[PDB]
Amino acid sequence: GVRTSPTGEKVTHTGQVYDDEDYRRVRFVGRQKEVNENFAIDLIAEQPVSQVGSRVISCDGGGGALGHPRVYINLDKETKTGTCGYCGLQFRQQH
Amino acid sequence: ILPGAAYTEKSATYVNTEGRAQQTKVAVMPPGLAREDWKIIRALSEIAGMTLPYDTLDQVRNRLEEVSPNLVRYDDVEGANYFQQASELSKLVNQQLLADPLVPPQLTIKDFYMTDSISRASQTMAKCVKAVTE
Amino acid sequence: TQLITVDEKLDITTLTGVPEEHIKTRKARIFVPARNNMQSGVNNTKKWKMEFDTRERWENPLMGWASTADPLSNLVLTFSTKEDAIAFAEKNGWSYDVEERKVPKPKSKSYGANFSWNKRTRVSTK
Amino acid sequence: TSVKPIFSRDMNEAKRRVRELYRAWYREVPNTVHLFQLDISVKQGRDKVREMFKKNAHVTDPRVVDLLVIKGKMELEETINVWKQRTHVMRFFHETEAPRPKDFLSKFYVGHDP
Amino acid sequence: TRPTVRPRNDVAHKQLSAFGEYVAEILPKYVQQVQVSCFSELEICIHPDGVIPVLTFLRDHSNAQFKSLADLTAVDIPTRQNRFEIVYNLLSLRFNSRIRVKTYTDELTPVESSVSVYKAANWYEREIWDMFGVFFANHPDLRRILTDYGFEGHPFRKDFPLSGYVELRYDDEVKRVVAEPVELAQEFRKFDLNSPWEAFPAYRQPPE
Amino acid sequence: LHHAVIPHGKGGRSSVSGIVATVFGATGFLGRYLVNHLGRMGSQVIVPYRCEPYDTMHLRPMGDLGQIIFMDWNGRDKDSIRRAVEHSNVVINLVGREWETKNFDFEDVFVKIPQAIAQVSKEAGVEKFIHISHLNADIKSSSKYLRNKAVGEKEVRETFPEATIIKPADIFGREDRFLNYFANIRWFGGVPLISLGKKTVKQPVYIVDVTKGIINAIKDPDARGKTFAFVGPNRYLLFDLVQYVFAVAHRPFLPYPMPHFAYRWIGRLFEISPFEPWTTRDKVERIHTTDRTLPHLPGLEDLGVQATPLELKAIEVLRRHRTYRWLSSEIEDVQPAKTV
Amino acid sequence: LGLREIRIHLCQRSPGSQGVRDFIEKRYVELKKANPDLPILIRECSDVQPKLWARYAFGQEKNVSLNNFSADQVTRALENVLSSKA
Ligand SMILES: NC(=O)C1=CN([C@@H]2O[C@H](COP(=O)(O)OP(=O)(O)OC[C@H]3O[C@@H](n4cnc5c(N)ncnc54)[C@H](OP(=O)(O)O)[C@@H]3O)[C@@H](O)[C@H]2O)C=CC1
Ligand SMILES: [Zn+2]
Repeated sequence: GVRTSPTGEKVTHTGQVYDDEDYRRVRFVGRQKEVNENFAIDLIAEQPVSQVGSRVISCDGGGGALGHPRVYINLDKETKTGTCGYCGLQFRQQH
Repeated sequence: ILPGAAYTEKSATYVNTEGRAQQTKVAVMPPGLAREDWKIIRALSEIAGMTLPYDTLDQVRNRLEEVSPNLVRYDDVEGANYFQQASELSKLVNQQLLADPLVPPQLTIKDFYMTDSISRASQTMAKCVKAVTE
Repeated sequence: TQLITVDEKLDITTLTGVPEEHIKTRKARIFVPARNNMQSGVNNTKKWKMEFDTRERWENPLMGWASTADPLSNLVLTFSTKEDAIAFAEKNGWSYDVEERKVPKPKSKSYGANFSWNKRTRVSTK
Repeated sequence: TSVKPIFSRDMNEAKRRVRELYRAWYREVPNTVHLFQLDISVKQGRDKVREMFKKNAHVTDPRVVDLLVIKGKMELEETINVWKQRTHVMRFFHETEAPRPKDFLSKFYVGHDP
Repeated sequence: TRPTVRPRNDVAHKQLSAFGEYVAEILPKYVQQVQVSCFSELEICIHPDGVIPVLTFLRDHSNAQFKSLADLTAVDIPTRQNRFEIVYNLLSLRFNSRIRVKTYTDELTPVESSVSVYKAANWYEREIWDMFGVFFANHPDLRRILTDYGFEGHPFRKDFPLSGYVELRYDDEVKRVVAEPVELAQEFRKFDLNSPWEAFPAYRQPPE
Repeated sequence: LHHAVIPHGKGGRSSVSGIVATVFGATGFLGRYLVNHLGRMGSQVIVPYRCEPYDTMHLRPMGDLGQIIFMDWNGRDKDSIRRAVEHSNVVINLVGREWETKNFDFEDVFVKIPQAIAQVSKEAGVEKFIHISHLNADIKSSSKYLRNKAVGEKEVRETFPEATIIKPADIFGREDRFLNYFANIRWFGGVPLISLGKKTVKQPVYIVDVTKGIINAIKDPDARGKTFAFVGPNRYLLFDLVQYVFAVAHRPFLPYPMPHFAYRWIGRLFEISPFEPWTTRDKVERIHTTDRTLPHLPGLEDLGVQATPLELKAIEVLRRHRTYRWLSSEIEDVQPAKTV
Repeated sequence: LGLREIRIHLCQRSPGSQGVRDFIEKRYVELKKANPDLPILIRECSDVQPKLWARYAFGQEKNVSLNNFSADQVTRALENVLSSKA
């Protein structure tokens, strides 16, 4: 979801772009501002809310010892999904 | 506008309500071109042809000790005596009390957060005031 | 004899090679390092520290790093007594100031006073 | 306060060694200007040796000026023999630094330095 | 206490205690303390006027024979009044052991050079003039050995900071590598890693 | 005023100085020392380079990380000029050729390109433009160099009214074309001179003083629209100047007068080259043009710059051109020249 | 042109401030009743030498030491400060 600032320059996923009068655009004159166009928030908004049949769900990022340490998430609020702290996955109790 | 330093941006003697003199220490330097306050006033006296007899902060605190000698002795409350003479001086000016009741300017938690020139420019204090309204 | 009698001030400000720019224009601070309130331990309030006044830290225009020009910026020295720290500051000609030790006072902790008969210091919960 | 001396008992032998060291530098400076083929004259080098000796001219402790004679003789020992180079000799002559403003108003203008 | 604890050698502990008793009663003029560390290494703590009388004993006496000066070390400790602590490390091949002769000085008091005892110190204490500022009188060629030629100050002193007071750069005005006041690209980020819980109860010092 | 262009630091190499200077022609004589004296303050300097990139490599040790931005440009193209000056808060013009080539005459170097850079600097929001003319650049002068340079100066003054136009007389340095020129006529013969070289008066100025003047003109806002004139503190005749150069270089000096009409015929003998030519009649007409004195114009003393005389730095220039038999003769082992 | 402010510094416990202390409880009130527009700033510290400061017009100041003085000496010095106006 990369967008272009009104100075003609691409915006990072942090929110970094140089303004109109800032001289430090001159380091990109004739070269390119290398940014990543696969934003983390955009690629995790696509992931579905996992319906699980337990009150307390265990997340480890997948892979066992290849992901984040395994944390336990409470799922009592039906208003709010239970978002994992590390991986951005989120769960919901199905009843 | 002559932009000065904040309170975390200058070594600075402040005194509480009980007379205990304290000094701040420089956490970060002031942003942009803003200077320490008495540096601004000393340079303004150098421009205006009325050059003050100090350069650095030690000479400022020698001057400040000349004015009142508690402001450079930190973490030491100097107890003030002589209440009865101020009481005798107070009896001369017979002033009328008003019929208006004593109302403090800070009644509830909403009036607590935004008072001075730092707390009005804070978004955290804005969230606190907005959060204690409802 | 083989021993000389020197009654002068102990002055090695010309032998340490430190320039004048950072001998007379620095305010050394001798202080018991105050306890971090996140934790309860007092092992970092046992030995005195000499720090220096923080100088200018600016944005490196290429990378946003905190560039500096203070050579004595990252110097904190550990002393055991206040007399040795004051003698070290006066031996190097460093203009100093000393903040005294702020010990925690002895409290009067009683356990039955949480469950008193006629006092305001009862607990409403536990 | 009864300590061990290094070379001098009091300031008489200390001033003697300072004086002989400056004699050595005044004898040496034309050889330094010659073999390092510096663009300075002998007069400017001797002015710099005068400035380096008057920079430390406030010491009253005999051991401190004994060690200053020792460090000056080490500088002399590395100047007579070609162990220093043109850069090591010219580092005394601060040619490349911007001149540091001394008065208060310019120090107020250019930064936060007291 | 078996798998992950280093096994204790009481034999070298007892023998270094006995040899420390031996040296402390042979030399009561300069030997000030004698301590056997918990991993069986002896430290003979002497007086700075005893560099020549003690080390000539250990080099020559038929019960010591500390033939090789292995390492010579100053340890700058700023919280003392004799802030420098010259550490001699001696290796004895015949008795197959090591001893540690520690002594003290401040800046201005010289230490008598031990090149008349161990010629190996010809450079080592030379390094202590270059790094710390401990002057050694009656040394053959005493000068700097490691730092730059026009270098002012002594590096391993703890009042001397990590980065110095001069940096170098080539300057094409004067065609010369010149020394300028240091301006770092990034400030050295100091980390306050001292955890304020008391780590070792066997090393607690008594209070005021 | 933007926050990144506020000055910081002690004014060293890794300081921030708040100068964003596009130095056109920074690969030559004045540009080398100007990027040297800007990079020791911490200026985001744009170097537009025409030549081989390798010939600009010695501008890389002159600054911190990323303070020097090298970029291509062409003299007959306002696109790259606008591309280079649109982020600079000061533009400095150091474009010059002491001889004419096939692709560019004196006019395209001194009239077309400086007016092009000044017009594009006007229409891009630049605070300060600085042009470097010559002290003898006049419309009624004998050399096409000085005439084109005065025409281009008048154009820059009428197209950018706040341009600081600076007049150096005859700069000498280690890479000059003034003292090295005067020491490279032991090859051709006996350094021939027009009318014995006694009717022309010069005062050369040292490049560190001119560079300090240019940077103190950048810093001071009292330089908007002015016209400085950088001159040396001591005036010289040409004959004893050349004799002083050959006495510092310790060379056999036997001068002889070559006449006014036959020395341009030797001037055409060297400009038949597709290389950098050794000399030409334009260099002859510029050496034999005396330095005018302009009292109504400011100089180095009106920028807080103390001028360094010739007898301190001619040894620094001329230690290269000596043989081994007097390779290390001292500075005081030569007679000073006769000022007028 | 005239006096602007008086500053009187003294200790609490030192005997050198003692007569200065004997100036204040006995005679300061009718002093302040005599000088309504003139601020007379009493400043007590713990260890200072007793002093008497007088700021005049255009920033000039005068400085009188008060070490071990009694009440009449302090009183005469203060009325000289009042009557000087220099
Ligand atoms: N003796 C002197 O040096 C004096 C000089 N001046 C003036 O100072 C200025 C600079 O002089 P100086 O440094 O000595 O000269 P240089 O020859 O050393 O440098 C001039 C620069 O201009 C560039 N340049 C010239 N013509 C063109 C062109 N057609 N297209 C693109 N770039 C071009 C060159 O680029 P490239 O590297 O690609 O060739 C070079 O970098 C000139 O205006 C000169 O008149 C004034 C007084 C004395
Ligand atoms: Zn997870």
